[PDB]
Amino acid sequence: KILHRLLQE
Amino acid sequence: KILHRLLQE
Amino acid sequence: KNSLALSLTADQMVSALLDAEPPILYSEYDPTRPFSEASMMGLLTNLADRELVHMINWAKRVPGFVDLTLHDQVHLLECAWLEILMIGLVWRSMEHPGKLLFAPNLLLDRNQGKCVEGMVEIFDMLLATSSRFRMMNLQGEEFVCLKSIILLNSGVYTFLDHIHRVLDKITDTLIHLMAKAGLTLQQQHQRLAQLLLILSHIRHMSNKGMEHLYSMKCKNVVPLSDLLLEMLDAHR
Amino acid sequence: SLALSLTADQMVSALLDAEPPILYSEYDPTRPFSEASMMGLLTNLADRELVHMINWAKRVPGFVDLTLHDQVHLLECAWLEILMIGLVWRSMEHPGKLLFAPNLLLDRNQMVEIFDMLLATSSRFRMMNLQGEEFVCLKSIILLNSGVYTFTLKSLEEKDHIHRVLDKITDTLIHLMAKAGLTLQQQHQRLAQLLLILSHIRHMSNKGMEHLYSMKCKNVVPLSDLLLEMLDAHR
Ligand SMILES: CCCCOC(=O)c1ccccc1C(=O)OCc1ccccc1
Ligand SMILES: CCCCOC(=O)c1ccccc1C(=O)OCc1ccccc1
Repeated sequence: KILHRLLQE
Repeated sequence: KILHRLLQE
Repeated sequence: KNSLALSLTADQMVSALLDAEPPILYSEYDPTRPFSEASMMGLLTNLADRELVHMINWAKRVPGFVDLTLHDQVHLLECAWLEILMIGLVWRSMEHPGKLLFAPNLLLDRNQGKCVEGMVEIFDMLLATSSRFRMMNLQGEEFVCLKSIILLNSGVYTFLDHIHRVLDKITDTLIHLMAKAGLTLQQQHQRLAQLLLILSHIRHMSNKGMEHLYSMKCKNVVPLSDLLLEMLDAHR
Repeated sequence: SLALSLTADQMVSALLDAEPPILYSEYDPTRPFSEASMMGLLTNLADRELVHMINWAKRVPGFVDLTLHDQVHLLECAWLEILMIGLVWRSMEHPGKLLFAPNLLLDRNQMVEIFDMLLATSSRFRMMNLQGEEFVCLKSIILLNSGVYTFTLKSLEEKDHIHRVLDKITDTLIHLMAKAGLTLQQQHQRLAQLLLILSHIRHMSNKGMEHLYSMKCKNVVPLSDLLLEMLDAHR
């Protein structure tokens, strides 16, 4: 998920 | 509308 | 021109709301537990149809409601009806963890929601709400205040002062009940917030349930009453 | 959790400091727009605001205390509500108009039902004279509250922390109203007035999510990959 990744960054 | 009528009853 | 509603004391408001309460209705007296889309949706739409009639006559007894024009009464009921059925359902179900008490002779768990396509999701949300109310120890007096708030609030922006003053009057009434129950000032405003936030969730469930009733209408699973169809059609 | 130890003024400061920016749209008054390409302007803008929202959420006290799974879920449920309240807040000083961007101020004539609801909400903010300190509290409440009832005993601990932070934000709202010199009765009335707004915002969001779905199906308005995934989350 894009949101998943952005939240980790 | 039926509601119209029932509100009047 | 001036509404009697605003001149009511907190105790008078509470007694007026308690006395306006509709009765708990029964479903059909069949022993079989609904495990098909058709039978379950038939029982639920039949129940909703009957409860709707009672809801209409309950609404007229909510202080300040009959002081609105008929058109405004129609709009508020059209916008709020499913939220109101749902909060009633959730309230009824509170003392039955894991179950939805549609009627005293119709208590359903999520395993029967698994049946009707696209229903278990709404079923689960309703259960979570019921559980939340139970853990907060929601009182009947608080319940009726919340229900009247839904009636007056849901379609109020889509109008869109009298309703706003009445809404303020109901807020005063909720606080009154909480003080009367012995809560501190901090507990009072915290509890008021907690209850009102749940109204957002109830709105969400109503929106989802409306979608579901629509697909149900289009799939022609079961015939719907003209009343139920018109209440649905209002949400276009 | 440092969140639970903040004072009300510290909460307000943290929230205020964390405010995302207002962005520009690619609108050009000299360029012709169809209903579809005008919608393309708005979805493009929403996409960019989303990126900023995700980073704002990390700065909301308590939010990162949650598992990544739970953070994902809250944002998936609340994103459009958050965009909308931001939009309404911005448009408050522009009767009859929505300010999507400093270079894009629209009236209802220039989806119309949703536009009207948003206008009604802005009108409501004006009626109430909503304060910026109140606005940032409301926005954080949406983030934490909208998805909290749609999530083992381990997963129940997560909900408890959210309810605790929510209570703290209420305390902050009351603090703000008390300092503004409102009576106790007026504090409770206003708190209620503000939270009921959240019901209408949830309503507009549900309505928008369905019109976003039909925009996808018609395939005429360009939608970003992030918007498509967000849309997918709502099934
Ligand atoms: C979505 C069908 C609506 C039918 O209304 C009811 O089943 C109903 C009847 C009596 C009391 C409450 C309800 C109710 O809340 O229905 C909610 C509901 C609707 C569809 C799927 C799950 C729950
Ligand atoms: C953009 C996806 C949501 C569908 O659009 C609407 O529901 C909508 C309709 C009419 C006016 C505004 C909106 C809307 O979503 O406003 C939210 C918004 C906030 C910031 C930037 C763009 C849109």
